[PDB]
Amino acid sequence: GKLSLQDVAELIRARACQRVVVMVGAGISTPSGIPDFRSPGSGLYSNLQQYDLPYPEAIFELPFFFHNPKPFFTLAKELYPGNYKPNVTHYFLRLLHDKGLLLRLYTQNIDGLERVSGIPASKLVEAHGTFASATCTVCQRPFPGEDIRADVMADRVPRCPVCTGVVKPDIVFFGEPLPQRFLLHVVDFPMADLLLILGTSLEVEPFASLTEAVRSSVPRLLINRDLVGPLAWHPRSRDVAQLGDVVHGVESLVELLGWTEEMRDLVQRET
Amino acid sequence: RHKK
Ligand SMILES: NC(=O)c1ccc[n+]([C@@H]2O[C@H](COP(=O)([O-])OP(=O)(O)OC[C@H]3O[C@@H](n4cnc5c(N)ncnc54)[C@H](O)[C@@H]3O)[C@@H](O)[C@H]2O)c1
Ligand SMILES: CCCCc1oc2ccccc2c1C(=O)c1cc(I)c(OCCN(CC)CC)c(I)c1
Ligand SMILES: *Nc1ccc2c(C)cc(=O)oc2c1
Ligand SMILES: [Mg+2]
Ligand SMILES: [Zn+2]
Repeated sequence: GKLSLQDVAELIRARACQRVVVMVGAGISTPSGIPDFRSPGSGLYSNLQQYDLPYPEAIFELPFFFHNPKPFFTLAKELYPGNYKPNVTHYFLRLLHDKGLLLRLYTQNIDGLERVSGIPASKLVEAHGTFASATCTVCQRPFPGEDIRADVMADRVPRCPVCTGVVKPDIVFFGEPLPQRFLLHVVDFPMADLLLILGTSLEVEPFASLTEAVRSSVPRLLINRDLVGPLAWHPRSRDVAQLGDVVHGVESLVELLGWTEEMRDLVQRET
Repeated sequence: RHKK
């Protein structure tokens, strides 16, 4: 493509692109060590095989939860903020925000580590939910995650203190309508002057289509193993694909921008 | 519209 990786660095450096919307998947969490529940071999698939789970989709299936929610609360426990660090790929993003460049961070993830990298609540669109806030699956009463963290860590299934319903974190489950925060896509995507897709496979809709809601003057960037999604069916005149490992692409990109030392110090500060 |  006429546009390289440096070009995308230089535009940012010169401060041409100042409101970068970023679309992140599970590609950035791999090197934090987030074990894939599905993967017949990961750290969490072995513990959930003793548990009642026919297919991996079952955990975020609402019906199946009501029969047996403990594999969700065994997952959640394994994910509850404290287990895992963020890596370079988050601290890069946080540095966008620190440098007044991040418009919005749309994320598929549920591991909480964007916020851990010190991004505010407002800059995020946790598309498949969060392990921050809860909501009772009968009376709908909202609770702080702390309330219902005490129960998960102890091997108790949380239940609403008023109505006794099983209190469920605000993870989105297969079928559930996406958080009202998602509605921001309407404003952010046509209001973006840089698209940055960090480690996501782009299979599922809607999340993919939003790649096209940007404006055709706008460059779309993709750091990922391979060229997937609506870049791989409808590329455009300003697309670039850092095709390879996500981390090293983030390490090259950082360098071509000239945020080595500030990346070097940030990460030293935060950890 | 936008469900998971
Ligand atoms: N971190 C998390 O919280 C987490 C982890 C797994 C799944 N999920 C959930 O399940 C769904 C998964 O969708 P998704 O598209 O975000 O993830 P996905 O697993 O469907 O796709 C991730 C993509 O990133 C790439 N990738 C992974 N590790 C990489 C590495 N080291 N270098 C380069 N590329 C790498 C993969 O090749 C893949 O294309 C979402 O709904 C999400 O909420 C969340
Ligand atoms: C290739 C992955 C093995 C599991 C698998 O292969 C299929 C081939 C055709 C149809 C379905 C599957 C299938 C599943 O059972 C399957 C895979 C996915 I990806 C899938 O979508 C949900 C994927 N993911 C959230 C993005 C759940 C972890 C669903 I529902 C079922
Ligand atoms: N978000 C979402 C929820 C449920 C799905 C099913 C059951 C199948 C599918 O192919 O995609 C889905 C997506
Ligand atoms: Mg309670
Ligand atoms: Zn209740």
